[PDB]
Amino acid sequence: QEDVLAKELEDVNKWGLHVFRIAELSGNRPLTVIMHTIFQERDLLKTFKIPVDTLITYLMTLEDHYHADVAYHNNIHAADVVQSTHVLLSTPALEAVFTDLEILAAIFASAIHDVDHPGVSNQFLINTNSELALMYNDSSVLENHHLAVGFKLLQEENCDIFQNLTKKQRQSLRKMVIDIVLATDMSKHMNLLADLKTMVETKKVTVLLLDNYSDRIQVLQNMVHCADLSNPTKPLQLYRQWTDRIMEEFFRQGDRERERGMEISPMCDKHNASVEKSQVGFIDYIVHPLWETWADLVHPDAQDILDTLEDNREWYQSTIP
Ligand SMILES: COc1ccc([C@H]2CNC(=O)C2)cc1OC1CCCC1
Ligand SMILES: [Mg+2]
Ligand SMILES: [Zn+2]
Repeated sequence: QEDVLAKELEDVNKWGLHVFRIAELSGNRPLTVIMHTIFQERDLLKTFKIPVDTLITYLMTLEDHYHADVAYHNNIHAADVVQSTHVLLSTPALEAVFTDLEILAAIFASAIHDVDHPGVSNQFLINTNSELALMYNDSSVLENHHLAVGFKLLQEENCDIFQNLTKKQRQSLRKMVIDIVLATDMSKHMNLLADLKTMVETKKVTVLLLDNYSDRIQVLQNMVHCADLSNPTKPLQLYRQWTDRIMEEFFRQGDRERERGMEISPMCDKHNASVEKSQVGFIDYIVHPLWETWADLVHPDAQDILDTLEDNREWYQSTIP
């Protein structure tokens, strides 16, 4: 079983990694093994003097805080976003662009980006006067929570993976991670995309030229947001599994709403839903506009990813008539 897991992990640098198989082969530890593999591949343990035992202790602890009974926003999704970010970071157009600390920040942010997710949306938490919404004043409720949990867990016994970073490095990484995870709030999508389009239009090359730090964090924010919204760009057998999972989570939220006498949110009514039309709409209005813009920034590095997205859109559309 360990040999079979080792075989699947050879594809860690490839779009379309069999992440569900890795989750099963690792004994429900996809986040831990994928993060460990990526840290080794990028030589991050040596660069930041991270003890291996500390890294594993932190990762297992973090993974434990993803909920086992939430269909989509679980440790498998975290592992997938981590691995997807890892691939985007290695795009030829961005070679030598980011510092080792910026790379560490992006991968760490991806790992913690949805930790302790309850399987319901920010709007649901707000509308139900939840403890989380009261704590966070209705603003990036989940995302603020994911960050607080991810950082707080570093303080557990033998969990501080940043113990050998300088004070300056820890301060910088903390700010970058906060800026990145907050950008995963799906209410910020339109502003994030508008800013990304402006960067494409004012692009300078010779490899992308991002001498300014404010431009670099903006690229990392969009990168992680792309990874978060990468399901429809993956091979169809993976994409369909992600669709099944998000719909299960949405339908469960709708059951909670219906039990409370609340109006059922869009796409959350199992008795009145069109999964296929909803995926086509999701791609057309959100995912394709985002990915076409990313592809333009790194042209032509992401062409195969965009082609797959387009093929998947056509497939889902073809099932409707
Ligand atoms: C695989 O699909 C999806 C994958 C990811 C998301 C993110 C944005 N909202 C979330 O809760 C997470 C939505 C999806 O589809 C939604 C729109 C159509 C139905 C669900
Ligand atoms: Mg999220
Ligand atoms: Zn996510």
